[PDB]
Amino acid sequence: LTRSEAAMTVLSGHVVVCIFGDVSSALIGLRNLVMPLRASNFHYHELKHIVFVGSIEYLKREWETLHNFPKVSILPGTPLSRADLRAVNINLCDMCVILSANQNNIDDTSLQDKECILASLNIKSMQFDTGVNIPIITELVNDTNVQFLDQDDDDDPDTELYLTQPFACGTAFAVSVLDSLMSATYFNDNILTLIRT
Amino acid sequence: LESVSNFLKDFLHKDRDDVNVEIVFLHNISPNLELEALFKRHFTQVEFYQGSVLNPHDLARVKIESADACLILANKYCADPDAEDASNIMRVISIKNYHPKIRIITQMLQYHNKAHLLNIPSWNWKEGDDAICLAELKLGFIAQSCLAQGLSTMLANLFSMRSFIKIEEDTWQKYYLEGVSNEMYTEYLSSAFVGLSFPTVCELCFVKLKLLMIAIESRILINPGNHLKIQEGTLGFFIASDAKEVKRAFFYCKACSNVKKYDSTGMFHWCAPKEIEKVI
Amino acid sequence: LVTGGATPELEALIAEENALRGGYSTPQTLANRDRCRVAQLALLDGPFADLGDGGCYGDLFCKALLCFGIYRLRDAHLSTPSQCTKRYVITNPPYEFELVPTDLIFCLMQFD
Ligand SMILES: [Ca+2]
Ligand SMILES: [Ca+2]
Ligand SMILES: [Mg+2]
Repeated sequence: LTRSEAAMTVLSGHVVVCIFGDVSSALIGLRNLVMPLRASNFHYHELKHIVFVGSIEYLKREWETLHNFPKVSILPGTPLSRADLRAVNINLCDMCVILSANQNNIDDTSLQDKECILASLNIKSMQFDTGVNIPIITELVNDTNVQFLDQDDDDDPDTELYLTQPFACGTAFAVSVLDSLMSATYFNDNILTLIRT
Repeated sequence: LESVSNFLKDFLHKDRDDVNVEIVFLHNISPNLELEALFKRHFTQVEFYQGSVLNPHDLARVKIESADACLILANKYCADPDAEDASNIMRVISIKNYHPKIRIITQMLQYHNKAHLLNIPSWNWKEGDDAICLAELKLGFIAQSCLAQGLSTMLANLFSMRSFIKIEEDTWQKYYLEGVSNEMYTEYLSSAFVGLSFPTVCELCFVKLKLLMIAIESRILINPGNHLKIQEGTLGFFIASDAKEVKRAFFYCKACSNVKKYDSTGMFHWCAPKEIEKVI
Repeated sequence: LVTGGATPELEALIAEENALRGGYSTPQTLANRDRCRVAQLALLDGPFADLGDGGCYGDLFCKALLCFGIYRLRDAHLSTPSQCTKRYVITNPPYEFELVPTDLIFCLMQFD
């Protein structure tokens, strides 16, 4: 889609996926986000539209894995660009997903989450004929940056991830919570098949 | 050492007024013996604490919730401007996350990174959050020197704090140093100047208060002319030898159509997306 | 003074779009062209030239509506000739300042 088509197309109750990446960045495996949203136990009318906002080289590297799915769109552009977010009706989405491919190929230990924090802040700052109520989920790779997603809360570096407000509300996620699955799957021998199902 | 000693020379200058402001440095590396000695020379007005701007405990140790402003200095000579700007972007989101209402002043190297900066929800340039973009101001100084040569020199001299150096030999330097003694200062004006015409106001304080009057201002209007000048709580920008001199601007005693030619605001000329193969 | 258009509206547009979209010259748009520009004027030829040899910085702000400095040749303060064309900047000279006919002056010029 060009900005024009996105702006005149009425998208409502849909999913916006914001991708940071480039030709060098690792594959995220975006089909693992798309497949659950395409399960045959949704009827074709209640099936949520999906739009990717991001670098075109990154999306055309994932495309071979997800070109079989119905109702998917690509807006080639920057997920920090207000004009691109305005064009995809970000105020009418059922979810905005913010995530980065360039998460661990940098050994700076402070740069990875940067653009995701700024994208989360930009959408909540945004105004419509009022953006603070938009449903956002942010992937974080550094555990400690979570307390940077909300401003109306008590931040403390010794508070565990599960107990912090952005996680308790379901607006932040990190792979560090999945470490308990080693132990859970050891004692409950079928439980990985349940969670996968 | 060079950044702190340059900063303290401009900040603690005697051409300013009674600056009681205490300066608190927050840096993750221990100071070397030279920089510890520079802090010993400023024992009553400078304090240093080791810590990280990215840690809310260290921001609490430095009392950011009661600081008048936070100043973020950039490495101008870094190997990669994008990594430096991305690091200074991190600092501002950390400081604003700990306290939304603190005034931040920051250097930025590249202009496209300054656009990312103002997408932070509590960054508010209407209440003094200042991004000093070096690429914008540099290329702008150069650009204004294409209309009038040497303008980039006097603009740079108006923000540097400097006393009047005296030299007796008839040289280009004696007349240059007199000019270098000036800086630009802000002050409020209202008593006996409310409702007067902008030129008259300039004439009075140039002729009898002996200070080079308001270059601008109500809003930020440079040299307005005979119209659009009636405001009671307006501010002026003056050129003067020091901050003690400009103060006499207060308590004035009266004793002695069919095609797109511009952008959507009309601020810049526009034509069309011309093409590279046509301008080559 | 330097960027030529640092106003709240322009800042809002480039923060939204990162680009300039061209627009039509509606009379409120066209009124935004009225802003001062920096310029240098020659003092050896023009309506100021009788001050130019008259030798004193009598500011004349009552005409065309603002001078703020001199661009003086590095070898103008001495009686011997020289081939040097380099000029140094004097910012805010005194009202009584001794000027010479081979001076340029920095000024802000109205739109017309
Ligand atoms: Ca927080
Ligand atoms: Ca001075
Ligand atoms: Mg102290």
